[PDB]
Amino acid sequence: TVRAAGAVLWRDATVEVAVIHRPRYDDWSLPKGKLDQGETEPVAAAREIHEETGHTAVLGRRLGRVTYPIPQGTKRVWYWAAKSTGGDFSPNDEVDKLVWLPVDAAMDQLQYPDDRKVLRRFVKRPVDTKTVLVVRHGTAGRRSRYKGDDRKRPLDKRGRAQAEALVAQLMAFGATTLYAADRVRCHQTIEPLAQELDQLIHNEPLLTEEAYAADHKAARKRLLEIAGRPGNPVICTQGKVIPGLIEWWCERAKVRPETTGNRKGSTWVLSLSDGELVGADYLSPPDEK
Amino acid sequence: HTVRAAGAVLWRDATVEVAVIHRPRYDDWSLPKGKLDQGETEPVAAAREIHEETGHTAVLGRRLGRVTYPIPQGTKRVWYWAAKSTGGDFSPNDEVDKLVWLPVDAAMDQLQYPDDRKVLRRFVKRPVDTKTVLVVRHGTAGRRSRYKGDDRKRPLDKRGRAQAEALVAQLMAFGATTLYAADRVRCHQTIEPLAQELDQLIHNEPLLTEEAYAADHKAARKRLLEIAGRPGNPVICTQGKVIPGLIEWWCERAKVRPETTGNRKGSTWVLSLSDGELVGADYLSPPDE
Ligand SMILES: Nc1ncnc2c1ncn2[C@@H]1O[C@H](COP(=O)(O)OP(=O)(O)OP(=O)(O)O)[C@@H](O)[C@H]1O
Ligand SMILES: Nc1ncnc2c1ncn2[C@@H]1O[C@H](COP(=O)(O)OP(=O)(O)OP(=O)(O)O)[C@@H](O)[C@H]1O
Ligand SMILES: [Cl-]
Ligand SMILES: [Cl-]
Ligand SMILES: [Cl-]
Ligand SMILES: [Cl-]
Ligand SMILES: [Cl-]
Ligand SMILES: [Cl-]
Ligand SMILES: [Cl-]
Ligand SMILES: [F-]
Ligand SMILES: [F-]
Ligand SMILES: [F-]
Ligand SMILES: [F-]
Ligand SMILES: [F-]
Ligand SMILES: [F-]
Ligand SMILES: [Mg+2]
Ligand SMILES: [Mg+2]
Ligand SMILES: [Mg+2]
Ligand SMILES: [Mg+2]
Ligand SMILES: [Mg+2]
Ligand SMILES: [Mg+2]
Ligand SMILES: [Mg+2]
Ligand SMILES: [Mg+2]
Repeated sequence: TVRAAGAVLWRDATVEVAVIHRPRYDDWSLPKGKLDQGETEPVAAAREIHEETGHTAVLGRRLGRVTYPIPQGTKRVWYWAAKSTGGDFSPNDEVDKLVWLPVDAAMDQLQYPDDRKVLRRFVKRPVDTKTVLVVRHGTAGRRSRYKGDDRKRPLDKRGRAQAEALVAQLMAFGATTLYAADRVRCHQTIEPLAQELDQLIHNEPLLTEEAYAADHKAARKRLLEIAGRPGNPVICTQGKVIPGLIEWWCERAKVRPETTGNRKGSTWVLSLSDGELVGADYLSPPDEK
Repeated sequence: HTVRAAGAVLWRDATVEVAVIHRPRYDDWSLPKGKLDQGETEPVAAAREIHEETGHTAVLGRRLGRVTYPIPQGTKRVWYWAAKSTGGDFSPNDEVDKLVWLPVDAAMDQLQYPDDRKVLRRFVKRPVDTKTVLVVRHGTAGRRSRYKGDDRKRPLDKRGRAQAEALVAQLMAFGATTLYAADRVRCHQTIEPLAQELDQLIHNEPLLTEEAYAADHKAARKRLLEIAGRPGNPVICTQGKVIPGLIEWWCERAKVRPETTGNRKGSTWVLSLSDGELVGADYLSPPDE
């Protein structure tokens, strides 16, 4: 019942991680806290890291889910690896001490078994990763009811709201460059993000459902091309293209999706290290759980 | 006596090429296969033998039936799978000195044994680039009338715990990626050893309990289809009065004939799908039967 998110916030020492002390429970733990209304887990994680540690951070690989019982029902915390991009700590509302420890010492500092389990996930794969964000376009009504060229079918009111809600989510992962398939609804999905970054959306005719249907290899090739460029790209496409591209890349690399889906407005976070896939994390559409 | 063995048509994208192995002990060209070790199931032996004989890691898909042939000791019985290579390189080993990759036509020429040719004929009959849905009946769990608590909480017994452990290698041979269990403790516990191995959560599925299925079998079918449509190879652990019904419905819709059948606790149905359509339904006995 109670949804939360947090992080292993790290910095280059080789790495040190942040362990926080809170007076209420006199505990040592990883920074995390509750989703506010309208936030998704990554949005909440980045926010809570800032509030509890004073550091700005960019989320990378997901580090699984923790659940435990509380007074208000059940607590569920999703965790991310999060690289500090700077900031400074000062005792605040929730937290009065913060220590940066190398992993072995941090393991001994962390008193909850689940936090230790999260830290063990953290060290099991590279954490200095780049991120490709594959997004299914937002809701766009029904083909049946669109009088016009279906390629031009726009987002509906709900999908416009999904597009706005996606900016904070995608920014949590340090999105830098934007790409969309050659359909109105894919471009509109990331046009709020484009404004926020003052970036142009590159058009990708090779990544439409039609194009992929006739040459899937050209599309795979384009994806790796895009992935190879500097930065963390966002690629917004249609439903029939995503599953094929995600399964292809996952089995290549023996990466397993803990969660999975393909809903309108959903995001796959693909984490790469030295060009090799090290995570594939499926995020629900920003207005579903 | 009868010697139990298992193997595969190991293949990769060229459009497929298949692996044909040479063995100095008989100067033969054949498909990778070997004997079941103590307490091993057929699929676990096939995946192991593939790796030992070819150097490749692989994921098993559709079952290709069985062959029997005379040997000095009596009778050799070999079950076969289609298996997609997921990487590795061949190097000469204790059993195999050479490996060649060939298109199917040329493989049929290279394979000197009629029964290997029978198997390769079965392989080309249906698609092999398939997604796999693994439907598992929970392991043994005592009985309802001797359990004091709410029956939803009744746990696996000792034998059921052993079945759960033995399923890990069973389900990994088929490249399980994503985990689901009906809303009963005993279903979760059947896949908890796999969940520990993969370090992943188990999705809870209230629509897939016996009581939900009885009240709304359509919602159960729909939910199965939803799960089967997402990226990855899902494992779904459910109950004895749900499985037959789901498997019969799907086989009857797709006109798929299962070679074997059953519904025992700890058993697995391997459902192979090509473009969303069912192309195989392979019943695997519980790993301890
Ligand atoms: N990772 C954990 N595993 C097990 N128990 C925990 C964990 N973190 C906190 N607790 C315990 O659970 C209770 C609630 O603490 P928790 O930090 O979840 O709630 P909170 O104060 O509302 O903070 P937040 O806003 O950061 O979610 C306390 O008894 C605490 O010791
Ligand atoms: N597919 C087959 N059809 C007919 N005869 C075969 C076949 N494969 C092997 N043989 C022959 O059967 C005998 C036993 O060979 P086989 O490969 O079954 O057993 P093995 O040497 O124990 O190897 P494995 O451990 O791979 O089963 C040999 O004479 C061999 O030439
Ligand atoms: Cl649509
Ligand atoms: Cl077009
Ligand atoms: Cl299209
Ligand atoms: Cl959707
Ligand atoms: Cl039972
Ligand atoms: Cl049984
Ligand atoms: Cl079907
Ligand atoms: F918090
Ligand atoms: F919080
Ligand atoms: F908080
Ligand atoms: F062998
Ligand atoms: F063998
Ligand atoms: F062997
Ligand atoms: Mg907080
Ligand atoms: Mg809080
Ligand atoms: Mg907190
Ligand atoms: Mg908070
Ligand atoms: Mg052998
Ligand atoms: Mg062998
Ligand atoms: Mg052999
Ligand atoms: Mg052997």
